[PDB]
Amino acid sequence: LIERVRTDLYRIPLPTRLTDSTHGAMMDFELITVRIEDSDGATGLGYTYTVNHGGAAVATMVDKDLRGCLLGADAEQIEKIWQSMWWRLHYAGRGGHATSAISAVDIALWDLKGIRARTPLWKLFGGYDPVVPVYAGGIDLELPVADLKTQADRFLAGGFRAIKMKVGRPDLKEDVDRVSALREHLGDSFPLMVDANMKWTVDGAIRAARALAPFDLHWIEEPTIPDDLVGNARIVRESGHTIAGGENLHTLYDFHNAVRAGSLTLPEPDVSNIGGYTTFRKVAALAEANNMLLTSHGVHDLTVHALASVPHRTYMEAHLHAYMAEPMAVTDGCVSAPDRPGHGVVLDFERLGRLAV
Amino acid sequence: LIERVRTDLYRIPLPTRLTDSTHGAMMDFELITVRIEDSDGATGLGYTYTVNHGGAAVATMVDKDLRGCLLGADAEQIEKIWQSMWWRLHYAGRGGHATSAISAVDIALWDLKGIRARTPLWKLFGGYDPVVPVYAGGIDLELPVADLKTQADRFLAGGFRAIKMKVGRPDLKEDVDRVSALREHLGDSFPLMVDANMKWTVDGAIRAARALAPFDLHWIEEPTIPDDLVGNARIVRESGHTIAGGENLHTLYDFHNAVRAGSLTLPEPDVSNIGGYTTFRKVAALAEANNMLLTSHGVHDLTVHALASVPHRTYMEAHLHAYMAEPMAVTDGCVSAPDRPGHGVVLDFERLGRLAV
Amino acid sequence: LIERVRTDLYRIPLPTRLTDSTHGAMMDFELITVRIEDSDGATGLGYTYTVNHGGAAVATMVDKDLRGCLLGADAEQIEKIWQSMWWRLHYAGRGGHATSAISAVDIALWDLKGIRARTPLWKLFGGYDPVVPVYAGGIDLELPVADLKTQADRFLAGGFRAIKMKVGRPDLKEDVDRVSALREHLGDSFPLMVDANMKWTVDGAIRAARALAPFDLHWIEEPTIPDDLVGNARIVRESGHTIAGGENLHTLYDFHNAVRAGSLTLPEPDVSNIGGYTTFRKVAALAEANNMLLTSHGVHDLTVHALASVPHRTYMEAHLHAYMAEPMAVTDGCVSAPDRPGHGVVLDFERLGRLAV
Amino acid sequence: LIERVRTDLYRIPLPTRLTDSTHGAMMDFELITVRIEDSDGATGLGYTYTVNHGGAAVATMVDKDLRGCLLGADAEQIEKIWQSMWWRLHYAGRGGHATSAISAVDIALWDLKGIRARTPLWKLFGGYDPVVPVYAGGIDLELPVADLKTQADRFLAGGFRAIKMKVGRPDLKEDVDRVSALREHLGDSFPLMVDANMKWTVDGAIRAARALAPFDLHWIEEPTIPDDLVGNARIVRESGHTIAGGENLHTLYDFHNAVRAGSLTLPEPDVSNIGGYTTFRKVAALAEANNMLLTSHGVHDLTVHALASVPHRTYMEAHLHAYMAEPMAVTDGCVSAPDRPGHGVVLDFERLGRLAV
Amino acid sequence: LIERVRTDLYRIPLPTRLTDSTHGAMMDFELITVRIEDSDGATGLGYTYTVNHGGAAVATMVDKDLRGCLLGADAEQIEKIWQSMWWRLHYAGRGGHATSAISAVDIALWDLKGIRARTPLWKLFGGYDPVVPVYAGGIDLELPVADLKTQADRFLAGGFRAIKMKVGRPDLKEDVDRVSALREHLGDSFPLMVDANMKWTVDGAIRAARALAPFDLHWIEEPTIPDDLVGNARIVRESGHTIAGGENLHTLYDFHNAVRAGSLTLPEPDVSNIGGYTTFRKVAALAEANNMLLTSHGVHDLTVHALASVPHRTYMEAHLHAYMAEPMAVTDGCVSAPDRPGHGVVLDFERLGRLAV
Ligand SMILES: [Mg+2]
Ligand SMILES: [Mg+2]
Ligand SMILES: [Mg+2]
Ligand SMILES: [Mg+2]
Ligand SMILES: [Mg+2]
Repeated sequence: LIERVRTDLYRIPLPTRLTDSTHGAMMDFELITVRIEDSDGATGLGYTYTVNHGGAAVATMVDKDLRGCLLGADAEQIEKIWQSMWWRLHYAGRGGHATSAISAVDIALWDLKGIRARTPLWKLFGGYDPVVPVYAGGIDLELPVADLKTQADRFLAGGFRAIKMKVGRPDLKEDVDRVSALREHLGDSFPLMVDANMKWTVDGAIRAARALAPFDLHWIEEPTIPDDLVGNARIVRESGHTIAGGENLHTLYDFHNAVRAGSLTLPEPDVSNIGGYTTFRKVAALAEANNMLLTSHGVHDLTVHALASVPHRTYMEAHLHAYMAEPMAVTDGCVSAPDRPGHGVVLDFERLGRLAV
Repeated sequence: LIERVRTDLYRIPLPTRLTDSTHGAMMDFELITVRIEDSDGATGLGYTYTVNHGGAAVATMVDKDLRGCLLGADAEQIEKIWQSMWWRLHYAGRGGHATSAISAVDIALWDLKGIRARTPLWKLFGGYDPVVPVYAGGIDLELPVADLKTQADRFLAGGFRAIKMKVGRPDLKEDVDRVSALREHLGDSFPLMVDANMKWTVDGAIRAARALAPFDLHWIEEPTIPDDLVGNARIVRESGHTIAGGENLHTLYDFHNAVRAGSLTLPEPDVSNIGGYTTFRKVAALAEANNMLLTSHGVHDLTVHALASVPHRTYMEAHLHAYMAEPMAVTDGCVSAPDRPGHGVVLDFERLGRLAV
Repeated sequence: LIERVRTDLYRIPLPTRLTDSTHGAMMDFELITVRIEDSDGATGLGYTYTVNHGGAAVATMVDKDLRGCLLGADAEQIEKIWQSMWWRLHYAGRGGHATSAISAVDIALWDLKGIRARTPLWKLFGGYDPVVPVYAGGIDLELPVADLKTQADRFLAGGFRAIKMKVGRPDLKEDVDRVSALREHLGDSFPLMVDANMKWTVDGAIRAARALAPFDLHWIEEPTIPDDLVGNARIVRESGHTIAGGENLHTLYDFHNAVRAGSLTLPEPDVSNIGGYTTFRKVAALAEANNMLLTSHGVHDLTVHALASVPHRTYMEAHLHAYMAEPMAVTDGCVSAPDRPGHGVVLDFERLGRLAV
Repeated sequence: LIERVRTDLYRIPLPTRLTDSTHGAMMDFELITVRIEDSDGATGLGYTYTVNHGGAAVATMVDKDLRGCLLGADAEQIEKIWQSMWWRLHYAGRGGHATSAISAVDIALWDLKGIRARTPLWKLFGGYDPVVPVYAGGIDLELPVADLKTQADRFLAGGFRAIKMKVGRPDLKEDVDRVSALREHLGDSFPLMVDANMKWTVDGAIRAARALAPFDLHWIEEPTIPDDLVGNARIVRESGHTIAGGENLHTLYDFHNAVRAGSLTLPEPDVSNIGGYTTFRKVAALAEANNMLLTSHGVHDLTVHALASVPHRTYMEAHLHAYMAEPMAVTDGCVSAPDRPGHGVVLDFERLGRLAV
Repeated sequence: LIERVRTDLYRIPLPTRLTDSTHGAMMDFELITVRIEDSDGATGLGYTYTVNHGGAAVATMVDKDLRGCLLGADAEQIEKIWQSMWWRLHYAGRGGHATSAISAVDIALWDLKGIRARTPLWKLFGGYDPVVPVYAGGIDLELPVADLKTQADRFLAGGFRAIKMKVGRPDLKEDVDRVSALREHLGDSFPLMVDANMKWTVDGAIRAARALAPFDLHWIEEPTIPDDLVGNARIVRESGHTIAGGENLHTLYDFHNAVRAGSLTLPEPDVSNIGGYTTFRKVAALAEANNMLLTSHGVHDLTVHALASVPHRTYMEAHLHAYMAEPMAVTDGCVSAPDRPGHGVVLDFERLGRLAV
């Protein structure tokens, strides 16, 4: 039984003005943490985030809407609780910010079950390989070419052996020069992927694909908006590239629609908005049945457990490490999921209070 | 230019007995009102609502996330404001409660543009016919048959010449009897429609359609969950009934998916969650293009102007009046869009004040 | 209420040299103007046109077939009037010249509603951005290469930063050279588009696309006849170009067919033949739903308000000004929708009087 | 680490000569048990079965082929071990008896992880509801009508509130009489399903569907052979019944093909041949994404844990209970998954030695 | 009538160096031989094999599960025996190793029918051309480039005029160089084919095809896993190569699925796992109907009769001879089906005796 539910909202400012083709200027993201305590004193940690806005909304959803489905409920019945939450925020929801709220709670619940069973999540899930390959995702669209190469250098220095840069400049010519620059800087066999962050039109995306073909990019992420199934399927049929998407899909059905329609070739769910580990693994299954690999977006410290428990995973995005007790370190291109009970992530809530809103 | 944005949340208490198949019992809905004031001092009224939960979150999005797109902006550029609000709440959004927040703002912006043009919105939208036909939607699933008939007479007494009743009782035999009763009670020629509120499985919905076919129901609403395009299309090919849906669809794309796949035969958008008049009208256009009629869900006071401006509308659902000054009356099965500037809705903020949270 | 409807036909003389691939040489277009007056004395201006023939017939439909739906009718119910005119000319109609007649009336009705609301139409439609980007469409197929470049400079001189040229010369080798010349002349970064005016066969259009791909054309317009849904869709899958079309589509259904089949990638409706603003806006909604941009054909003076009210517009074609009072100027590649009540177009009926037939 | 792997084969004779439309005469099924012991003394139990033949083959596969992938391996990495097993028996396998062998081992591995974590599997998986609805499946095709009704009586007496009888007699007339008899014996609202065990041709199956329509059967199982995707999809489109299948599908891909093709409406995997709990949950996810319910075939004492951890489960088949320590009892139509660590199934291996082959 | 059925298992030791992308290193294959004797004393020889594992299980199915369908049965009714063996091993079978067991029996039954008719099988099947063209399939992935060329010359030295090499090295750059080398080495006009053994992902396979296109490979075999119909069909539309597959398909239905979906362009059945000659011929018929050529995998000694009896055969794979009496020789790129009664294969059971397990 759940006896306590603490929801907290923090505004974590960023070290650099990270920027892209649509989200604009990221100067601070909103962190929402959820701590669930059972009748035995154990406390599971869960959390999600937004960029610039929507944070207070998510936190309010957990604190005012979901709480009533948690207090007094058996915390070991996660699937049961998930459905009850899905239905509580269904009216006017069924997607949107409500899924982020749910994801945070869901993550907390699994953390709790992992602690109780005295075993890491990647094992609780079944367990494949705790060593997960990674890549660094820069939010460098406005970063000058030279600064691009520099950042590239630090990523390498930091153990990363695969990099993703932003694209979607007004003039495709500028993207072609920058991508060309890093392909020469990084070298022929270096895994380099791009993310247009929904910036292109269907025709534009395909046009950009022909132009970037020479550089053998590992993949193109979110060429256009995610909602257009027909357009994305067209971009898949015509761009001769791996098409990654999923960070903006928020339900199992969105992934199901995309996969069935073939509007993406590489599923990229975000455990913190897809519905937690619960829905993430379901999406993972969908991918496996469709003979596709599986990558991820955000909170890799939490995500490492999911990918360590699936056989078809590939380069995980591992761009808050300051507030963490023992954050994972990247070695020769990979990370290792810890073996502590649960997900093993511990946040310095004392130092965080400094940033509460 | 916009100089003021006032957001208020109200807990309107709902009588017992209001129940359906999946949401459970309607305790109380939460009204999120948005009043906008521009340089010249005119104010526009817009509002949305939720059943049971999510209200505080809706209000939070407007007051905290959207206000920044309103204050200081030219209120005459509704479309511009619409797109900027869609993008401000896009991360973790792109659907969900955020579209309800957006609708509220949109609706108030149109009201303001109408107030300024000194014309009712139905005329400002184009102008078809201000006399819109209606029906009464009962939230009566757990309502004893006898009472159901009593409710029927009360609706006829109120001027309604079309009635919808809930279905989806655990055992199909119960729905058949109740439906037979009202059919028997109203006479076969009286438009009777049923709402399942997503209660049935695909097979179950098809199985229920065979069972109800004898009664010649005008339509079956939300036979199963809305997310299932394939399943809902199967229900369309096999049930021999008009299939209504759309109250739970929250983007123009959802409607595009549903229509393109033929997963429904009659689009039922809700102006207060679909994106306000702005998006509602774009959905109406899709329905016209596809040779479909157009119905609606909720806040008929605001919606009347929408359907009074499109040629293919049909029975509007018109089940909060105590708080209004000049609520439309139901006469001979129709209502009439008032000709006052804007949508013509006036709320008693004094009496509502007593219910703020 | 409508009390007057004045229909006039004018033979505006067109200079030699204006030529394309299938229509031959532009001798003179025929302007059909419709001025409507209501009870209060306000007048609304609407108009359409044809190239070479059909003018007298267009005028005849309005003056003889439609006047009966106008005189005595409430001019504020545009949508109602629209549907009744569609049906009055439905037998042997349902498309064709009759939609041009209908557009003329529709356009004047909107102008009247704008005049009455004391607001420019772009704001009355919603309001996005009054600064609409443009391009110059040359009717220059038989124009010597040299002259073609001279025409180019004249367009830059006029403020245009995007240019369309005709293609479809009997021998593909001619189109390639000419296109290479202007590409060479304008610089690769300058938006250059080509219009074939339905000249090519399906195979030929695909064959021409391979040939022109080197020049990175912004788009290819009407590669073959518009009636061929299957063929046009094949051109879309195989040509690697943005495919523009719609000037010859005369109903919302035509646009629905084309979009649903993906027989074009960029809808190009003509407000004066598609059904006026009423239908134009419904087509815009289809384009938005399908994640497509929206361009246009003809009478940019009237069209500017349409595209200035939709979020996905793109370069508007803005090639009759001598007869206008305050014609928009082209500045830095854009034009600006005037803020005068209605569409703001004023014609010199004195000077036009000299050309009546 | 796995230190021991014991494979045993038993011929469990049946209490009655159970019979059906294709498998013929079942006088004894082959039980294959697998006991995996780790470096801590814990022992996980896993098992599968065949009917009449194939037993020695499966056992041989575990003992001679899979053992080498088990001895010395970390037993906590189940996903890792599954893939290695899938690949070890891939050549000439990739389906078939190899999946049964793998399922037995897989089940053992999860049992082991459940014991180690001191928690029942239905909870380890996430946990939905330990109370799972059930139905009794008779292998009564040759059973006289009177004996049919009698058996029906014992099932009721035994707590079952849903029954499945065999169909697929040479003359559809005999099936229609028997089904008619039990529908009258059991009553109108009694859940009665049929299983043709692949006996009908596509046309025959559809013909039989029309004939059995009057009796409102809960579902028709395996109308034709499972391999025919096109034919089954046709039976689904035309029989107006829930179509259950899956017991003969042996890989995630088979289920994926069926679901995508719509050749079945209710997935029915058998945890003991699909690949264990590992693949069973993946199939479960596929079903959830496709808005389908989920049922099962065989070994319900093991299966109860899977269905207790999914939200979309329905009537579980719960037709060896003699050799079990504390077999579950059916109460008012449902069973309850035990809370002992692992799956909680304990076999009397001493008494079983009596039946070893 | 059948009076004897002798099943033997042999561990034939395989040299080091034999390696591919997914199976790893070929240690040793397991030969399962089946000798059948009828009333008149004639004996028919049939056999199958596995790589590394599954052998003992194959033998067990024949010896224990199938013998009951052979002894006492009329050996002249091959089709009858075929269907009864398919059904005896259907539970938990319907594919997998069981089809290999069935093939062994089937092959021996045909041999016996040929021995009795005193005619080679190729003539008994119809009779097309006994001179079947061939190619050499190297199991050479980890083989140094230099050695690869050396292997090439050895194949030319052996009479082969077509060569297949393995691909799927972790880094695509390695496959390109090696392929370039052999292309360079053999001359562009020499048929060179590559086998990936299911190593690539759908995107990867398409990416590899672009890379290898310069070399004009005769075909690409098993680009990804065979179970993925959708993915394999995508590889077909996008790779511009002949796509070979079928060695891992174990039923006529698998081939039907693949063909119907166009998930491969060239069917490659293996007579020893597809179901023997009986099923092999039915697969050939599907290939003829679909205007496809037909190739093969494994035991060319037995297969030669199949392809020598069909009109659309192409290069047969002809990489166990030491154990044969009169092994066909490779001359000028072809082999010739012997005209001895049956398949004409004779094994040295003395020398094989030394390898039984
Ligand atoms: Mg991204
Ligand atoms: Mg409803
Ligand atoms: Mg044109
Ligand atoms: Mg069954
Ligand atoms: Mg091969």
